[PDB]
Amino acid sequence: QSEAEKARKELLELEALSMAVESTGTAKAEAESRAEAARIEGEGSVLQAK
Amino acid sequence: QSEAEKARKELLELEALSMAVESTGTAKAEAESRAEAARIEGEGSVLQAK
Repeated sequence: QSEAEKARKELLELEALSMAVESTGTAKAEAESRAEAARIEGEGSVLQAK
Repeated sequence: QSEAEKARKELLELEALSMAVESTGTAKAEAESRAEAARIEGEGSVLQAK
């Protein structure tokens, strides 16, 4: 079980990077889509006010 | 499982870009259509007021 845990430490190291990528991708996508839609609505509202 | 996670990290990297594209496309389309319709209504209302 000591050697099994020595390898399992490395697996748990790699799953950390996988979970980091899988969380930051969802966060970045859902943020940037709403930022782009807000930019479109603002640039529209300038012309609508004119 | 360590090597399987080393490849799964790369798959999770690519799915991030796919999810980013799939979210920003829907956001950009639904924003720009309403911006164009608002432009049409504004340019109409100028002439209607004249």
